[PDB]
Amino acid sequence: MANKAVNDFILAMNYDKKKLLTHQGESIENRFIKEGNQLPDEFVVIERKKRSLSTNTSDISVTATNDSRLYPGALLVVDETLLENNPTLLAVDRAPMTYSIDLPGLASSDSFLQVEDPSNSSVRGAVNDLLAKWHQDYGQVNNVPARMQHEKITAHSMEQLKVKFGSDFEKIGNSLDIDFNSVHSGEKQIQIVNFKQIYYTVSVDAVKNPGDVFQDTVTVEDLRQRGISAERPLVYISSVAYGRQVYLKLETTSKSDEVEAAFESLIKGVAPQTEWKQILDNTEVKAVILGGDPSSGARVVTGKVDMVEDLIQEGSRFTADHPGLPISYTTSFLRDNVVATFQNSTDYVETKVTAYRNGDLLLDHSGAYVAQYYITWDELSYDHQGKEVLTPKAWDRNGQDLTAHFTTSIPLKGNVRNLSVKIRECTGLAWEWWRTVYEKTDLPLVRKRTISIWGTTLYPQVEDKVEND
Repeated sequence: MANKAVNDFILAMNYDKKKLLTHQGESIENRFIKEGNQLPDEFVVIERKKRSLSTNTSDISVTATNDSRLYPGALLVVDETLLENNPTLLAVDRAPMTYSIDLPGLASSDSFLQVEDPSNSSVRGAVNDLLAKWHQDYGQVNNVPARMQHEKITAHSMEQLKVKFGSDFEKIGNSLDIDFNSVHSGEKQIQIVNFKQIYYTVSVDAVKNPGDVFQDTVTVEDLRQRGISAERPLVYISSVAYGRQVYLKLETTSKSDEVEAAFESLIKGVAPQTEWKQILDNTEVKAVILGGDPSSGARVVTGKVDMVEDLIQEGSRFTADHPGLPISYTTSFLRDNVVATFQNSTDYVETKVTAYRNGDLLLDHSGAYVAQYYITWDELSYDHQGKEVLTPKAWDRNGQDLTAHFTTSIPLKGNVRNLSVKIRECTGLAWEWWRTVYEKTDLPLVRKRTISIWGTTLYPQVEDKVEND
C-alpha cells in the first residue's frame, strides 16, 4: 500500500537536525580601530570592534503579508530556502487534520477545528468562520486584549539585524532606510525595535505517524519526484501566531550615554527627563506596520518621536473586527515531532561613540598693569593604529605685554586636552618684577570659561567663571 510505504520512507530517514538548520553569516577578520572625527559643535572619538552575534530559535518571524505557504499544518522542505525563510511548500494531497485555536474566552468545545483538505484558504476559512461566531458572544461584550512581546537591538550591520530578527529581515530593513554608514562614521545612533501583538494562535497536535498527513493516493514516487529524501526531509508548521507586528527604527544624531534610556522611556511612554528631551527632539522615526488593520499589506511610515505612543496601542485590542495575519510560526520535523531550531550567526563591526563638546576660553583684562598670558594645551587625535597622539599647541599671543581693556575669545575644540593657563602681571617693583595672578593646569574643557583679571600692580584680582549647562 502507498501510505505504508510513505510512512516507512519518512521513518527510515536519518539526518543531522542541527547541521541542516545552521547558517553562517559573513566572516570578518578581528579588528579594532580608534578614530577621531571633528563635528561642528563636538569632537567624536569612535571605537570599532569586530563582534559576533549568534541566535538559536524556533520562532520564525513573518515579514510577508499574504503568504499562502504559511498555514498551520503546511509541509515545508528542509533546505537552504527554509533557512532563508523562503520555504518550498510540499503541496501534495493532504489528509484531514485537526487544529486547536487559542483565544481568550472559549470553552475547549469550540476550540477544535477539523479541516478536511488542509490549505491556506481552507484553514483560513475554518478559523475566520469560528472567529465570526466568536465576535457575537465574546469579542464585543468582553474586552479581549492582545498579547504583547517586544525585542530591541542597536543597529550595526544588516547581517547582524538578520541574525536578530530573521533571515528575510531586509524586506523590512530596506523599507526603514537604515543609515549604517552614519552609525559607522559616528554621527548617528540607531536602535531597531520589534513589537508583536498576538491575537490568537492556531496549533497542530503531534502527528502520530508521518504518513498521517498524506491522502492514501500519495506515493513514495511522488515525494521523491519533489526531491524529498534524508538529504531534504520534511517539517510541518506546528503553530502560527496571528496578530499585528511593528518594526520601529529610532535614529538619533546624539552621541550620548543616555540614548538607550531615552529610547526606552519612549517605548514605555514614560515622561522624558531633560537630558533625553534633547535626544528625543533630534530623533527620526521610520516604521513598518504589518497588519492589525484591513487589509493584509505593509505600511511604511516616517514621523516624529511623538508617533510611537500611537503605533503601539493602535491594534492592541482584539475585538476581532478584522482577524490578524501571521506574525510568526514554528516548525516541527514530520519524522518525530522534534521542534526545528535554527542556528544563525554572523560577525559584525560594532561602533561605540564618545563625544567631547567644543568650548570657548574668554579673557578679560581690566587691571592697571601689563599682563602676560601663557596658555598651552594638547590637541588629541589618533594615528592609523588607533593610538593616542598629543600635538602641543599654544595661544598665538603668549608672553606678549597686554594692557587693559583687553578682551578675547579663544575657541577650543573638543579634542583639546591638558589646558594650562598661567597669568602674570608686571608690578613695576625692581625686586619683584612679575607676580603670578593665575596658574592652573589641566583645566576642564567647559562650554564657556571666562578668566577676568583686574585690580592694581600691588593688589591684583582674578575671577575664573565657568558656564557649563
